[PDB]
Amino acid sequence: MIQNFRVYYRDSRDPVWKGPAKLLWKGEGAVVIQDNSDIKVVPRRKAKIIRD
Amino acid sequence: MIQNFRVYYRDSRDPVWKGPAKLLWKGEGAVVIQDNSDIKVVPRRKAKIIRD
Repeated sequence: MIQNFRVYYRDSRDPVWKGPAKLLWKGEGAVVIQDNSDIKVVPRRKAKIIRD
Repeated sequence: MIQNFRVYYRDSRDPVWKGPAKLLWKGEGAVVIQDNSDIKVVPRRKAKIIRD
């Protein structure tokens, strides 16, 4: 049950972090999120779980 | 709460279906699954929800 949680992540075109995203799937060292209208997979090592 | 469900999917190298997979995320016309030890996203139009 994920309440209001946000996630930041780095892109492959730039080691800088990217805007916040929505946390959907959560299990091993991987987290599925959604920034625009497209869901993608991001290694947990390149994502950070922030609270809202 | 996904009980025991399997999913088949076509690869981009061949329009033929691929072995069964595990159903994890389920929402819009997209379904996250896991065949080997790697989770990926597959359009619902290229996946089929089978029961186990």
